[PDB]
Amino acid sequence: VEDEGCTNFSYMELSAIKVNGFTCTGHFRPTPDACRAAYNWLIIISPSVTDLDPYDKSLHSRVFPGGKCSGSSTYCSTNHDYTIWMPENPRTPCDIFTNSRGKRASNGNKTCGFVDERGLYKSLKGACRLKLCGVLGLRLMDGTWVAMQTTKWC
Amino acid sequence: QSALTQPRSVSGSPGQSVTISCTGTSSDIGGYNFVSWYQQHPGKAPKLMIYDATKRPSGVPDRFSGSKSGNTASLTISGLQAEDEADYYCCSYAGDYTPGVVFGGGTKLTVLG
Amino acid sequence: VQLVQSGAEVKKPGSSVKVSCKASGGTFNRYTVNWVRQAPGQGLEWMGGIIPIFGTANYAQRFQGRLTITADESTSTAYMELSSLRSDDTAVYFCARENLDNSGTYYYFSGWFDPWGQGTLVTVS
Repeated sequence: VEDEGCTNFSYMELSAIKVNGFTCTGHFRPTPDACRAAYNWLIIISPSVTDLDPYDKSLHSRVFPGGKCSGSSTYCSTNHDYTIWMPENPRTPCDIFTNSRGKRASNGNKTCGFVDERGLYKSLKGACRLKLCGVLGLRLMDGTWVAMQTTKWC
Repeated sequence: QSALTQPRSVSGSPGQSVTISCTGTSSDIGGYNFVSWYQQHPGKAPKLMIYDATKRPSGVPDRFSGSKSGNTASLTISGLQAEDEADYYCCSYAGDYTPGVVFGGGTKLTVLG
Repeated sequence: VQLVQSGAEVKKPGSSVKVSCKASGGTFNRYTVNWVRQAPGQGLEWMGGIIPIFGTANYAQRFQGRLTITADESTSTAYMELSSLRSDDTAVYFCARENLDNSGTYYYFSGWFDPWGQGTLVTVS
C-alpha cells in the first residue's frame, strides 16, 4: 500500500480531450501549405478527430503510426504516404480541473505523498514543479499533475 | 525577477496618434501568449484597456488598439484626448518556469497643449 | 464585478499585515483573485494569486514564505497576509480579479485583470 514508513485534505488534480482535425490525400503525397488553405476554404479533406495528452501535448489517434504525434509544428504524417493530418486549429483546455481530498502526511515538516479517493498512495518522491494551464503544480514521477505545497523542474 | 521593456514616456498633441512599444513578452513552448495593457491615472487603480493581444473590454473606445509580434507588443492610442494622460503598463504571461505574470516598466503619456 | 478593499494600515519592521477584498457580483465560474502592489512612484508587480474554486494559491519567487493568499467563497472575501515587513514593503496593494471564460481557452494566471480594487496603502516605519 505505502512505501518508506510514512503514516499519519483538499487538492487540485487533473486525456479524453479531443482536438478536431482532418486528413489530406491526393496519387501524390504532400501539400502542407495548400492543405491549410484548402481548409481555410471552409486533394481531399475528411474530418479526423484526435486526443492530446495534456502533459506531452501529443495527439493520439489510430491514423498515427504508433498512435502518437506532435504539433515544424505544421503537419503530421500517418500510416500511409499521401495522408497527412492537420489540426483545424494549430492546447489543453483549462476547464478540466477538479478538487479531490486524500490526506497524506507522516511528520510535521515532512510530506510523503497522498492517497486518491479510491485508496491509492501516490508518492511525492522524485516529483518536479510543472506549469499547467498557467497554475504551478507538481508533476509526479508516476505521471499525474497535482498542485501541492512545493523543488525541481520538469 | 525581470520586467517588460517599455519606453519611459511618449508625447502627442490632441487628435494625434502614439504607439507604446513593449519587448520581452513571454510565450509558452506550445505558443500560449497573453498580453494586456492597463491605464493608471494618478492615485487611481489600474484599468484594463486590451486584454488579449488586440482585444478590448466594453467601454474602451476603438481609439485604443493592441498588436502582437513575437515577444513584442504595441499599444496605439488614436485621436489622443486629454483624459488619456496616465501611465501605461503592458503585462505578459510569465511562461513555463516563472509563476504568474510579468509587468512592464510603465510609460508616461503626456498630452500637449 | 465590484471590489472594495480594507482600509489603510501603518505597520512596523517585523510585524504582519492582512488586507481584504470583498466581491459583489460574479456571474463567472472560472475566476481568480490576485494581489499586485505598487511601490511609491514605481511600477506594478504581481505578487501572488489564488484560484478560490480549488483553494490553489500561486506566489512569486520573491515574497516566498512571507505571503499567503487565502480566499473564501462564502463571503467572496479574499486576503493577502504579508509578514516580516521590511521598509521596502511600503506600497499600495491592489486586489484584481480574472473573470475567465468557462470554455477553457485562457490559462489561469495570464493577467486578465478587469475588476480592480481601490487599493490599500500599507506604510512601514
